[PDB]
Amino acid sequence: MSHNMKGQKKRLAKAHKQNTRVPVWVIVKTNRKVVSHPRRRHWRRRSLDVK
Amino acid sequence: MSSINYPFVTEKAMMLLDENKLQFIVDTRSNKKQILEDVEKMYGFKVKSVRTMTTMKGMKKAVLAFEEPEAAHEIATRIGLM
Amino acid sequence: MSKGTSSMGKRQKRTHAKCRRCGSVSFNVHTKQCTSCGFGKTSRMRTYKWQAKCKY
Amino acid sequence: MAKKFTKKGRISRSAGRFGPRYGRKDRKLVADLEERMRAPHVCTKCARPTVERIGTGIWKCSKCGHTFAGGTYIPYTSVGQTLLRTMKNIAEAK
Amino acid sequence: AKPVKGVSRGRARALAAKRKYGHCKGHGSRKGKKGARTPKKEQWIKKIRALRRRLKELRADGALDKSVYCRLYRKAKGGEYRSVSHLNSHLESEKLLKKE
Amino acid sequence: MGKRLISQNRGRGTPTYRAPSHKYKADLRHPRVDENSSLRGEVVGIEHDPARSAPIAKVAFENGEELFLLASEGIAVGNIIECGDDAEVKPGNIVPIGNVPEGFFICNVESKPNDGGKFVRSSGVYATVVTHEATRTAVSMPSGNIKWLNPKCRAVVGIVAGSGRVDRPWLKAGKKYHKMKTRAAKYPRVSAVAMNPRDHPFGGGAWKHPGKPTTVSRNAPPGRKVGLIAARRTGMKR
RNA sequence: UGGAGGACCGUAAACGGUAUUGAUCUGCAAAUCAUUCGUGUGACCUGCGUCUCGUAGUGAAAUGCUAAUCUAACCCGGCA
RNA sequence: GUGAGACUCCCUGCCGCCGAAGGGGCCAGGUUUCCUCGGCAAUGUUCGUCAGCCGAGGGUUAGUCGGUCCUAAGACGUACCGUAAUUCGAGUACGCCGAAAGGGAAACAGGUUAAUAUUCCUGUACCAUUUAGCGUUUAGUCUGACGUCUCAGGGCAAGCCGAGCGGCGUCGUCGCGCCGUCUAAGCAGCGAACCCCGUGGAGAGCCGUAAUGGCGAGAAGCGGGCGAAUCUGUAAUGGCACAAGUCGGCUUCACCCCGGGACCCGUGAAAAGGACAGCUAAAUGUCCGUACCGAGAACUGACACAGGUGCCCCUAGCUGAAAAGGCUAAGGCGUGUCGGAGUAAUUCAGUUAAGGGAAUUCGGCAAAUUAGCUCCGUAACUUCGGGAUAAGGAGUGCCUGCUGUGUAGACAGCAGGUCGCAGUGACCAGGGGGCUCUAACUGUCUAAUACCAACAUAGGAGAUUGCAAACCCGUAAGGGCUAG
Ligand SMILES: [Mg+2]
Ligand SMILES: [Mg+2]
Ligand SMILES: [Mg+2]
Ligand SMILES: [Mg+2]
Ligand SMILES: [Mg+2]
Ligand SMILES: [Mg+2]
Ligand SMILES: [Mg+2]
Ligand SMILES: [Mg+2]
Ligand SMILES: [Mg+2]
Ligand SMILES: [Mg+2]
Ligand SMILES: [Mg+2]
Ligand SMILES: [Zn+2]
Ligand SMILES: [Zn+2]
Repeated sequence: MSHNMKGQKKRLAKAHKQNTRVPVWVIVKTNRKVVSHPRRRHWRRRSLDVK
Repeated sequence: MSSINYPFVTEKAMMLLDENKLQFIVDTRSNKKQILEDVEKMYGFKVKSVRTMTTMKGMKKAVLAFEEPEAAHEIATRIGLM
Repeated sequence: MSKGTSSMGKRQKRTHAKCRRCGSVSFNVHTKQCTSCGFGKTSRMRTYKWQAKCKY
Repeated sequence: MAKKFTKKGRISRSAGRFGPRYGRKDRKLVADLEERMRAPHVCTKCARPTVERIGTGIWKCSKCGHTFAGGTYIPYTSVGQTLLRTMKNIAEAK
Repeated sequence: AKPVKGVSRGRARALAAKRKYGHCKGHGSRKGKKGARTPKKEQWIKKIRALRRRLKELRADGALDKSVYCRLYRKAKGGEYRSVSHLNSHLESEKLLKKE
Repeated sequence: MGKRLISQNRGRGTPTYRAPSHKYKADLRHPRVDENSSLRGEVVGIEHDPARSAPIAKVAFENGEELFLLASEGIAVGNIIECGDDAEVKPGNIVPIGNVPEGFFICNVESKPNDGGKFVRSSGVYATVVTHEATRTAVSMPSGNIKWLNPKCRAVVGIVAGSGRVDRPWLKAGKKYHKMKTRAAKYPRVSAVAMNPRDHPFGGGAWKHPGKPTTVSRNAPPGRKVGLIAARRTGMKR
């Protein structure tokens, strides 16, 4: 239970919602030419550069 | 720069409509006093306390406990939550 | 006890925090200066001629 | 009235807490210092053997509470005695 | 919720009753140093408290005046007596009570 | 650049060589008194000063200025301390040395008038007033030098309290370690012959020896003036 | 009776790292594991905080340590 | 059972691992890993329908817990001054920061969800500030607020025993074994030591403690005041299958209160806050954290890493000195995430080995021996402290019946009987001694080939310096040593 201030938790919130796949309709609209982005990650890897 | 975004509706948020409470998504920059005053200005119902929390989605959820009975149901009917 | 993987589990703390002025994790927590932009040391931004090469 | 001062055991004195360490000379010096310091000292005020050490150079009469600064281990040093008796002679003679 | 299968203690209680009687406690079962099984300062504490209480009761009921009570108190301090019974036997041998 | 000596590290002022100034009770000095002025005070308690390992007296004066004082030997609680030229020559009193009779013992002597006391402050040391002259006065210091001081230089009569502190042998490296915790000094100290040649002038070699004379000149630069600095002579008294 | 000690024995508490020159040596591990060992009321061990640094710091002194780097670190630049 | 597909996922039973850590609580850190649903192309040392994975959705509620406030070591800012100059530099003056383990105003019990709970709900409370009514300062003190070692007295969680009561287990014979028999803060009351006050009159000495001690500079004794933990009463209706729900005793740490003593060439923090003039009413009490892991899979070491961070703080029954080791609860698990098979050599780690007993080898390297406790007894040498557990020996189980000390727990001891190859029956647990070299000793050391005789040490000696000093840092301002 690391004790974050408000800005640290806000940054972790943005990092959490960045870590989601591309929507299906974006892949359908782009002719499958946009299938990923660099912000995919897993929590048990390289730690966040957030705090 | 309104403090209120919209009422928050989940299975747990609708669990408090019988308790006279109503949970809202508000501006994260706001405080309890601003949420209380803006809700009382927006609907006229008197608020007894504010139970605020900030979620991991980047938002703030506020639970307003009203004083008059059935104010939560009246506000839900006026908004169409129910 | 070793200097390799044995003592690298003591890395449970920080020496650089995310600086305000540039959003880079370079703000030293002991000298109160960002080592990338120099916030907390100067009003101007630190930039040196050795950060790139001689232009000739 | 005192410890069993055994047939061999009155050499170490209080410095038997150091065991066989630190050599006979330093043990002898510390034992003599402890014997000199722990002895009763007549208070100057109440004249009763009640002065005892409280710190490094601080002494206190247990009866009358007369706390004074003296030597680190002995209450009254001979140089202070010399100064007091010199001033006593100077006051008496004039 | 299934029952807790706690550690039974009937054999332990039987062994405890036998130990209370004085058995199952010989030198083949004593494994700790004499001084850990019973500390010496506690033995002195209980012995001297019993002796001082007996002397206090004797001085209270008038059977032991102050002149001999003071000496007996210092004797109990010095370890002349082994127990309350030893103190009583020495009292009845040298006749330190005010028999009348 | 062979590595700087321990003296150069100390002069730079690093935390290893800095005094733990927060541990000490108070700076010792005589109370500030205007010229042709005096103040009385009484001892409210004998405390322990970690800076000197000797007692210091907490003195409450007549203007209510609670001031820590260096404790002469024999000073007690409830004693009256007096200051000024009109103060009687008595143990524990602060007076000019020009009024002290020759042959008396003084301590916490001032180098200049209204100085606060510089010389004669260790536990048990004292000075002797030797001679009186119109512009001067001679005091025999604990070293042995006949220092010449102003007649108005104040001093407290008596020898400094805590005499005999060095009589006890240390007897153990832990005891000296615990004394050196509250000191500024570095403990323990490595001998220079055991150092490598980069660290000390005397270090290095296949066997422990200086290789050069240990008596160094007075005109040596910093980082070279080690060993026997500018010695008049060496060795035990033949 | 008393409860002193850089006291003693002692743990897979903690710290250290003797010997097996065992295991392993494209390993669990860029030095760890097993058994065997040293200290374990103090010059003790340790959390967190803070300070001392490159010809400088720190070092109970091995040229040891100063981020897997030390008889002068690392990053960039002089440098093609 | 589910599933198209099962050693591998789910339930039941059986058999097991940890059980002073592999369980419980949380710091730093992680950052959604938490919870529900649906999948198995990749991740998982196999497969997998499972999952810390993939996809979707949901989850963190505070006046009372923390931060916040205070100051510590020590930073940072402005001004002055210095510097060719600064974003650079010591000091001074004024500020401001600096602890989620220091100080600190106050909340507890039960319920509720899939995941939140001293936060939400029920009950019963308490603290602060401001406003108003009723009057006052005692205002300078006390507390906050202090090290190490040792110990007395009191209380209490946990633990244990006996009677009754209610369920479960066992039931070849017996009548035992296990679980439960509950009750918070708040409010009201008593108050042990210490201290103080009024009397008192103690020496061919008396009163005390575990111990030190106390006393005409006034002891014992008698009164009074100040004064703890806990306990009692209420909270009394909450939960318990609304099943009992009532009682006695022992012990009590490592937890709390209180007091004594010893040690220091160690003297063991400061400030905010709090008490002494408050009582009643009303309103207000913003902001941040709160999920989950906290580690043989959620941190760090490239990893689901045998390391490290954390063994940081707690941990029940028996044996036993014990938190050692062994066996079991609770709790967590069969994931220190490949299985079948029983057929060679060889290999890692173990068990046993006749007769000999170091003949092996550089060398008793490795392995073996001994081992707990009580009692007898214990040499050279020595700094008189030791060597010392020296060495060398005896006893030890179980059952029957007792004794002594203690208030008691418990401890110590005795008589007789009896079994075995063996009674510290397992676990646990020194082999011993002699003569030299070297260093006095405890300590420190090449993290990752050197734990040494090297380094340090106390002890001894020498040198500089009287303080605007000696020695040293800086270009300077000015500094370390030096609150000397
Ligand atoms: Mg909140
Ligand atoms: Mg250029
Ligand atoms: Mg040189
Ligand atoms: Mg040991
Ligand atoms: Mg390195
Ligand atoms: Mg280059
Ligand atoms: Mg087990
Ligand atoms: Mg697979
Ligand atoms: Mg602060
Ligand atoms: Mg040695
Ligand atoms: Mg040496
Ligand atoms: Zn920056
Ligand atoms: Zn006196």
